[PDB]
Amino acid sequence: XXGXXGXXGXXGXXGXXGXXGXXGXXG
Amino acid sequence: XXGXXGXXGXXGXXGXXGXXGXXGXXG
Amino acid sequence: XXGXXGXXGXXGXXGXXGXXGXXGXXG
Repeated sequence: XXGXXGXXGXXGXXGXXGXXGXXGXXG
Repeated sequence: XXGXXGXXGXXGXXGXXGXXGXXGXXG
Repeated sequence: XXGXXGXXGXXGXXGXXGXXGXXGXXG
């Protein structure tokens, strides 16, 4: 019995940043 | 024995972008 | 055997935005 499972993990991290932009124009 | 674990992984990526914005007005 | 792994995952998303700014002044 037992065995199986394992694998997966990794990926994760990244995200964040985004937002800002807009303004400009005028002058 | 052994077995279990696995799963997880996925996600990650994204981030970056952001910043910029401001300026505009006057003229 | 097998077992272990798993974990990681999550994060991602964000990015986008940025750009714009600049312009303004004059008038």
